[PDB]
Amino acid sequence: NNTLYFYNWTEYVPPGLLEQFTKETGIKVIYSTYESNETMYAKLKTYKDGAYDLVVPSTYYVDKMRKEGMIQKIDKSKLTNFSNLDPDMLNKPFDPNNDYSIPYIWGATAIGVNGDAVDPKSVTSWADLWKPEYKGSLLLTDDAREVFQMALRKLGYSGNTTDPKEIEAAYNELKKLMPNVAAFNSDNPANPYMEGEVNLGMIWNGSAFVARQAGTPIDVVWPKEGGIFWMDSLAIPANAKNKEGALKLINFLLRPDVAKQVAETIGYPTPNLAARKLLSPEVANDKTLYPDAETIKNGEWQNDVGAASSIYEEYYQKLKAGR
Amino acid sequence: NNTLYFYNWTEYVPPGLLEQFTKETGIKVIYSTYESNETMYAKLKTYKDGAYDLVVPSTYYVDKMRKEGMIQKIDKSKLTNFSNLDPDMLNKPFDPNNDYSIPYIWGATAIGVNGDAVDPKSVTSWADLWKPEYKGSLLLTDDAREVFQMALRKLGYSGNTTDPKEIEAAYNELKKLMPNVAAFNSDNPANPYMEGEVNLGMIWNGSAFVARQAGTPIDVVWPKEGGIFWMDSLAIPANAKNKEGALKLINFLLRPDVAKQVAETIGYPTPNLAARKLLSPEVANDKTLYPDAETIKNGEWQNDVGAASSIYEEYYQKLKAGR
Repeated sequence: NNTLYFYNWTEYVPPGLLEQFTKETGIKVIYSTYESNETMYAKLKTYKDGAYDLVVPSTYYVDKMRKEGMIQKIDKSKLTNFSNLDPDMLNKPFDPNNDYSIPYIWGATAIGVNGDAVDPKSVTSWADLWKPEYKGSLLLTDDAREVFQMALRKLGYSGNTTDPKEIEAAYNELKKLMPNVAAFNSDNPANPYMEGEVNLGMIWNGSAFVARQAGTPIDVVWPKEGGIFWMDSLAIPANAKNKEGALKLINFLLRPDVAKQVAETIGYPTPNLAARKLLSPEVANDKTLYPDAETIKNGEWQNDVGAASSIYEEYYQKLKAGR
Repeated sequence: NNTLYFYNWTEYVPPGLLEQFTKETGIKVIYSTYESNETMYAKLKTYKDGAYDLVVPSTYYVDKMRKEGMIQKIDKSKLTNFSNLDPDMLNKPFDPNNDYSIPYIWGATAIGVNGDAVDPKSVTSWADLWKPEYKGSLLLTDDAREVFQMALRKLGYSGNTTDPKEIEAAYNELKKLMPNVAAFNSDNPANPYMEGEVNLGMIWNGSAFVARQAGTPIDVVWPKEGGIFWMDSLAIPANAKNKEGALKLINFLLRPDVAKQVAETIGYPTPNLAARKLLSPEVANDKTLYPDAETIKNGEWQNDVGAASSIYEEYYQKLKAGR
């Protein structure tokens, strides 16, 4: 109607996007960002000046906040641009008939490397990251689940365990890694690499792309044990003050030209097909951004772990603090 | 030759600028960034994997690292575009006849408020930041000189004092403010505001521009006591391994269509007069980016403080350490 409140992660919407939206509709969206689901979640339980109308939970946080009654059903009929999303993303259990989420952006977390510092050939697995040769040199994504997933995998047990013994093992493994961990980053992963601070460590693919386009020889080596895969979906907070307005914005974002427009800039893969077709060849050919099913089947997707999410979060906090 | 190693500040080169330089000239340039002259200088006294060919120190560090033999004389004649810069930026004492520096990008630090949360009319002076009404809620820039300048300008004597007496006062006063400091930031001062971590504090004009363009309503109030004005300059390390290629980059950033192209992306005002005339109206007319002569009158450019610099630095570290 008048204003709109869009809470979203850090590097997803570039300048000019929302302005575009406002020209067409005349609805001015006040933009707010975050670096973590957990941060978004908690802020949605306690703050106004966080964001209200449109938020972006990650996929494994959708059923949790739905059964928690934090998000309302979405009127798909209002989303005339829905047919543009490819169904390989729309038969997911966390939301069977896609009623509380719309696939927004997706991507992966691999290993990142400055090729002008480290020959990427040296790095083949998550396990390498633990080598002493990396004392005080890695950047780790500040995401409890990715961090844990990476040790879990390296162990053999993996990604979305529910068995706290296995998770506990992952924890103890991480303790061994911390000495090598020089920084944590869920804002712009790539930056610590550009500022020389780090050489290798974890990184979001959409990120290494903007650094690479920026000038920093940063390769995304897919780790031998997987490649952390994830999808962020839009959602309306149960008591947004402008639902009909969120629908316009969720729909604006489903227009393939918009999607396409943003994907080329941000790197992060789009779960919209029409757009993906018109993807400039250069960006599409990119195997780090659009990995082949050869790799993604050896990769794992980040899913809901249930009441076991308490355990992950708690050990991660311990992991950061003790250190 | 084959490669170039450019060390510059965090948000100055937009993705695509150097890859464009390489297209024309064929010179591959490896990008590396930094957040401070102090870091840059530090690095410049030790790192191969720091940055060698083209570097961007501040106006105030040019005589400092000149007389250290850190940077070498630039061949003006090879910079055909030198005539585009304005004669009101190339007259300064620190470099009488621009033999060591080349005006690249300039700008300023002021007060930034999320209009949406804080009533901009409520703020008006660096002194207002000290009001305990703002506990643990201010963003301060990670620069010794700027942080101290805000203070000096508070208590009168200011900016480039070389008299340790006034500098000591500066410090004490900063302690008397530190309990209000939420965060320090010299990567992108706008970010913490976006993330809703702070609603006000000091901010660089280019950041707030890109934030407002992004979607975050961030006002920049020019402070009563003044408003820190600064200018960044390209220079060539006394012993870069590709001096001539660097001459090419300098000359490239000097071409107006390249100066304008970026100046609208990042907001920070260009010193190249040629492009300023081609400046898109909205950006040219933006009061916050090209502070009217009056604001720049009550303002103060950060100048070299000579040997007294050590004091500034040393005591800033301490203050950071204290809290």
